[PDB]
Amino acid sequence: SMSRITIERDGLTLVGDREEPFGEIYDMAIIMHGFTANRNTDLLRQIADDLRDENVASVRFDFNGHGESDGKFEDMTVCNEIADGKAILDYVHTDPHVRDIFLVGHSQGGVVASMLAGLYPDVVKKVVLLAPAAQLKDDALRGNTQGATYDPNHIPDVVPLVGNALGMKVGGFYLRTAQVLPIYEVSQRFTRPVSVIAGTNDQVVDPKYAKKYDEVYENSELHMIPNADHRFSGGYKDMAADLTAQFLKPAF
Amino acid sequence: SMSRITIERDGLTLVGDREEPFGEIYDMAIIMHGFTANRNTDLLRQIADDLRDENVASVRFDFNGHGESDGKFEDMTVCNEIADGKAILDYVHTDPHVRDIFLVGHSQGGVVASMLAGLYPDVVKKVVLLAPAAQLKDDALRGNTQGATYDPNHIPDVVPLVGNALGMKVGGFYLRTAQVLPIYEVSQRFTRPVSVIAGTNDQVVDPKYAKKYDEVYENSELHMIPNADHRFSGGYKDMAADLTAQFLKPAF
Repeated sequence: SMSRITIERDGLTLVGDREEPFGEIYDMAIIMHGFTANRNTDLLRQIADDLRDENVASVRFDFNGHGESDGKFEDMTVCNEIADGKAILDYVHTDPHVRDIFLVGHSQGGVVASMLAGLYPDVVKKVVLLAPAAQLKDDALRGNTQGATYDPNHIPDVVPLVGNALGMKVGGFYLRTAQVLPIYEVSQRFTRPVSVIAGTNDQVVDPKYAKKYDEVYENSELHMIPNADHRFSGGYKDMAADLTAQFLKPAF
Repeated sequence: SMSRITIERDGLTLVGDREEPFGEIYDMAIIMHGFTANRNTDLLRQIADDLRDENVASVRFDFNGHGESDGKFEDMTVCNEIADGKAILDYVHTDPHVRDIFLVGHSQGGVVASMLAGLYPDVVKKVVLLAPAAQLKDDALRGNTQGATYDPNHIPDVVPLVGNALGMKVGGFYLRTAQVLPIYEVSQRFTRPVSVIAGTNDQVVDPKYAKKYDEVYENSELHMIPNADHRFSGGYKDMAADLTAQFLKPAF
């Protein structure tokens, strides 16, 4: 809670945590979580700790409709998470302590990070995508979003989620905008270094989406972690976080 | 002020006016204004009055960052005006007085209306676009937005506007998202009737953009008003409003 910070976007308060190394000037990563997740998952905290140990600061915010941030979950879209992203980027870019700016996204947060970097290719220095969930578009086009089914041509107002997200309702506007989201076209505009990290045992997002990111990016590396799952659980967390810190290390 | 209504979108209050014919059930048009304009221009009020006289209700809201609505102008994007649009559409679609739903947009409001209808092609019944400002994308790609110039590959935080909008600052995120906005691709998804209205003497938006809307739409009509300007000023206001009311008339 010592690390707690907040910013505003359109009248919504976004709640985050700021982690800094010793010393008053540093590079800064913006770390983005996924669909129904929050800013304090094990993986995101591990990334932040590994970055700090590397003299790289970080902020991680709950997207609107998630965690401690304002907004109903059903009012969240990928587009207004990109807007949340833009507000965080403004906060970081105008911060007097910062040198370079990195984007790190897991799952749907990797889509937000990749599109945001495509819109700010002259400002963001590097990107790390961890199992970025570009499948969310094909999922919405098919009428199946993480097990919840619906007619993709008569999308209801809200769609009840199933499984772990039982009780939660995704907005129809989330699904309608997902169907037409130009994920790779916008993301492609980022020509600076990208590292794409994905588990060979990812059952939630087909690793072909991570492969396609690596194909369209001019300057990228692909890291397939054998046997890792979508969440990078257990021992895989350390592997994914290590690769993330590797890519963003200051090179002293 | 008797007609005054408000709704919320993401913590922002949007202020509008609701105009109803006699009788408790009616079709309902959502009327959208343009860049730096507001909900009460002569043309938009004329459209609303002509619709009312036709037994068609209407709402017209100030977009975020405009008129009496919340938000700084520099925080406005076309994407969060589409989100404003979605919130208005929810308010109309759940209103117990409403039969069918129409979208009417002038200038940038025609872009918001066309993209919103492309995202709700099963809900919106008809669309009227008045000089829709699809040029805003090419303008941002060229680095010239209504006379204000900037490097389109190093877009600053905000760009001061010139001329009538002197004192106002458009956000860099407005310009960055404008550059990649899939205007015609999303709008094309609407296969229901569209009427595209444009003045042959339009100096702000090249009428080739209105022609392209008519080409890509499956079910459209194009009305070129000889000598009319972009605002549909003076005697042209009545002509544009008449054509709008024509297209949306109930056919009794």
